[PDB]
Amino acid sequence: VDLGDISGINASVVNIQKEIDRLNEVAKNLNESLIDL
Amino acid sequence: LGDISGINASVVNIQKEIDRLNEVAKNLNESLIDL
Amino acid sequence: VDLGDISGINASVVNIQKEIDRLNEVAKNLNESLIDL
Amino acid sequence: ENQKLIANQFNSAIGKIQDSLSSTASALGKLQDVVNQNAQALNTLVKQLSSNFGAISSVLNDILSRLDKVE
Amino acid sequence: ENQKLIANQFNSAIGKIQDSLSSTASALGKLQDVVNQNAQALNTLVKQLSSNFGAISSVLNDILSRLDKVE
Amino acid sequence: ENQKLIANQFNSAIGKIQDSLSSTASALGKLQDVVNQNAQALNTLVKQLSSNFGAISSVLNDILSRLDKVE
Repeated sequence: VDLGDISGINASVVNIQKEIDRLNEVAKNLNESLIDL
Repeated sequence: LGDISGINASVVNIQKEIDRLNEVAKNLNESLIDL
Repeated sequence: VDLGDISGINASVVNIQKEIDRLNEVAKNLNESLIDL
Repeated sequence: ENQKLIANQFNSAIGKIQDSLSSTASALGKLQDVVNQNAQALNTLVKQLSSNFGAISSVLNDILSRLDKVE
Repeated sequence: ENQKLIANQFNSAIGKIQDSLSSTASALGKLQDVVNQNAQALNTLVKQLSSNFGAISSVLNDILSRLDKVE
Repeated sequence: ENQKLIANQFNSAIGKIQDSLSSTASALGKLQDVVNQNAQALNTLVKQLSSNFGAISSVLNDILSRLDKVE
């Protein structure tokens, strides 16, 4: 009996930490763009 | 046979964030300039 | 011997390419909203 | 004149940002829905697999016992 | 002078918002790609598992029948 | 007066956009965490399933051989 091989079934992982860090960085830097007449 | 019942897949709840996004997209009408 | 049927187990796919295209389109069009006094 | 230009450009940019925020909310909602459906799918698969492996185990123990009885 | 300040701050903010929109688009594209790959992985796993469980079932029925023939 | 209106509306809009960017970052972080946890879950399931199917295969080969010896 030779059951089918499934070890090739792989689930990728996502790394969007650069993008989240950029989003928080921009949300912090937008204070430098406020207008103070 | 090996036990696999511990294998659990979490669920995500970002409905607060989606609601905030739609709320801001609606509230940005109050920030339009009317000279 | 009858083993349980699992063929109904389906995993959906997401298609948010319209939204990503809109995001990139807006990021490109925001150049037309810059102020040139 | 320059004030009208500033106001018009600001209103245009705010409209575009509103469109982008609606698009981000839609995309995040769709991603949430699909991730949660796949989580439920993996959980149901783990449950059914636990059941089927228990059943196979019971049948295998029975067959081994009945072979022990044979020999 | 104040108009130039308003215009400069607005252009800076629009540049930062453009960066943020590009980052959100990149993140959403990566999340879409990975969620779809994992969906395909779970679907392929369900298919192969259905196959293997059918095979185990056939072998088990054969073994049970051959034990019935033995005894 | 109109400059003060422009500045106030711009500051309000920038505050709202900051809130929206923080919300998008939070949502993307949560989606990343859950997608990665489900990826690890599917990988662990594939590993354990490979193990259990190897074990079932060994037991099945043994049972078939022992039935061959019986008959």
